Amino acid sequence: QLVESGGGLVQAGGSLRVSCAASGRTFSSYSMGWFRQAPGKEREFVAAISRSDNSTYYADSVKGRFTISRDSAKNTVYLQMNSLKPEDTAVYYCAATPYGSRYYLRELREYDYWGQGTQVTVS
Repeated sequence: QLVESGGGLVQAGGSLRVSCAASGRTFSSYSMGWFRQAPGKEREFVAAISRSDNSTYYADSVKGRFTISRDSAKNTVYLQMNSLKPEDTAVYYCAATPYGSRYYLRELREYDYWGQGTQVTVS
């Protein structure tokens, strides 16, 4: 079970942090990813954190601006967004995959559990 929080309206060039909380007993058996859907576009990969070694991976559009962190105590993952662009406006979904490999983390087809999504609107 996955629940996102922290969406909303933010100015262009600003920062925003969204979070995703899991079940608790399943925290250490699944890598966590973020996917987004912009108005009218296909949902796409954003970022992921590997359960194997806590290394993180980013889509070309966000690399350097967006970062993912983990708080194991709260069974929560965070997507920090810096220098937001109008093109970043989208519904952000968190998802869980049992794979640890970077090559699996960037693939929508390989995730088994999905959140409900949180809207991020960049003015």
